[PDB]
Amino acid sequence: THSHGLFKKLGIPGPTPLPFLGNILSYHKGFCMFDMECHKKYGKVWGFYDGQQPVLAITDPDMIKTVLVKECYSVFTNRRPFGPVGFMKSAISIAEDEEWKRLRSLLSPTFTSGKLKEMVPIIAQYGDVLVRNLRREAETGKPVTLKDVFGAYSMDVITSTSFGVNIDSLNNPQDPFVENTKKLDPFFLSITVFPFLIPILEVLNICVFPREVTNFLRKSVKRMKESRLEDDFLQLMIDSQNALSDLELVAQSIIFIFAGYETTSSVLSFIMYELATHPDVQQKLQEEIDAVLPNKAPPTYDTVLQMEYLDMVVNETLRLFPIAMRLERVCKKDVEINGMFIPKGVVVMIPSYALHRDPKYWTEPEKFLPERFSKKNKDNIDPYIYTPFGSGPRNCIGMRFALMNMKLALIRVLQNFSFKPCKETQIPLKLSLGGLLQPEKPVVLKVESR
Ligand code: HEM
Ligand SMILES: CC(C)c1nc(CN(C)C(=O)N[C@@H](C(=O)N[C@@H](C)CC[C@H](C)NC(=O)OCc2cncs2)C(C)C)cs1
Ligand SMILES: CC(C)c1nc(CN(C)C(=O)N[C@@H](C(=O)N[C@@H](C)CC[C@H](C)NC(=O)OCc2cncs2)C(C)C)cs1
Repeated sequence: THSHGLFKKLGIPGPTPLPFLGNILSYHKGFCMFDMECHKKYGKVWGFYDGQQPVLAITDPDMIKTVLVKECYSVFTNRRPFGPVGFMKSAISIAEDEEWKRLRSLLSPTFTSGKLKEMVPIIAQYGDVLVRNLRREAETGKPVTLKDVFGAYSMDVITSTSFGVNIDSLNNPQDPFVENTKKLDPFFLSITVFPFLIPILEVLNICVFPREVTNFLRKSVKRMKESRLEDDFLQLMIDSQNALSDLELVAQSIIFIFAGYETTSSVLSFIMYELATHPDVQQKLQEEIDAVLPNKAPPTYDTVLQMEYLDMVVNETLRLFPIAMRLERVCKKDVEINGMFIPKGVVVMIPSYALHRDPKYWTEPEKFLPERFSKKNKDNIDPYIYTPFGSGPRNCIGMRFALMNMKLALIRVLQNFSFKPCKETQIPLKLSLGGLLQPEKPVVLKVESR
């Protein structure tokens, strides 16, 4: 509590904290409404308390670039330590300082022109299977849960690539793999307040995903490595096992497996929601696709980057729904950035969801307006207000892979389907309150052959 004076003594505005809890009860809205409202109410910069942890929100495009780009290596290197993680301490996105840079540059040779282009023929094989699955159940003519169908696609595409293991989640509605992956939670509430508990859970072996999902992979990612040793990602980590170790290999894998599944299916669900409620945009895209890939022609690496309107659509959706509600860097030593002292131990927070919807930088910002991304308007958009993939050395390592993957899936779907809203379809869309940005009710849409 003694810490609740920090932003008072520093002269920084904010909702005043309750003992122990901090500003926690404000998240009853949801982490996105809280932030939005705080922006409006306190202007450019403010402080709040995650239980006992001070978090300084910043909005200045300059000050943002300083902490994300210019001052990353020296002072803003790490994210918040977030729960009981155990061996997942070694995962890239969870690692800190030295073990990070090592892991980061050991893995960033993975998503590069070369690699990407090499993943295309494999990923585009599961585009074809997405078309099939959609068609079998458009016959039904009954609302389709996009997330399901997108999920199974997402699934097949990461495994098959980063490893080289086609797992066929698609001829298989029934699946030994996805079960383990995806698994009003008072658990993160009790830690996010009381972090003095955290080392206790570590000793007890209690981890944020059971000795069921990991004990699965422990041996399973062990499984995918072994058969290989006879006659990419899984590859490049074996370059380093001659210095990437046993569980270090497995922990990168889970981080990838998750990101590549969960994020990729949510955005693609959100986009199709958009296209369906904006049939004009859906048409314009379906033309561009048809103009670029004529005769139902299969999408390729170079044809994807040719597609300007598609990129506009992806971007505009990501403006409205940035699956990561905020970016964060823990300040590791005292600092004076753009005339603002920030004490050691503060968590600096960039509120991506809110800035993406700010009057100041977006005219009619609730409206889905892909045209705000055309070559004409493109350059009037600050790269520190628009941050769906974060920025600087700790940005999203999977960006390029994510975009192309989504687009490949978008292309084939549109080059053979139309999507309209029906009864169950939630209009307008309502985001769920929790950690990740999700639609509270699933995206269900009617699908028709072309
Ligand atoms: C559209 C889907 C995706 C969105 C919106 C997205 C967004 C992000 C954002 C905003 C960050 C944090 C940037 C920062 O903190 O400065 C991030 C970090 C990261 N993402 Fe992505 N991401 C997506 C897909 C992926 C994919 C496909 C992978 C890899 C397969 C991936 C792996 C990572 C990793 C490892 C980090 C931590 C990087 C580090 O600390 O070095 N995410 N993601
Ligand atoms: C307790 C039992 C019933 C279960 N709860 C769940 C909840 N669930 C679906 C889930 O996997 N969430 C878990 C979880 O780890 N959630 C938090 C901490 C995620 C952290 C944040 C949101 N990061 C994050 O994932 O950002 C997305 C990315 C962008 N680029 C690469 S990844 C937790 C609640 C088990 C599944 S099974
Ligand atoms: C706590 C209460 C309010 C609840 N929230 C939820 C939902 N929730 C926590 C959630 O959105 N979880 C989602 C989720 O993020 N999944 C988990 C598995 C991600 C865990 C991974 C290992 N997190 C992780 O470490 O990502 C690294 C990054 C952090 N920031 C940018 S990248 C899940 C539905 C896919 C259910 S109950």
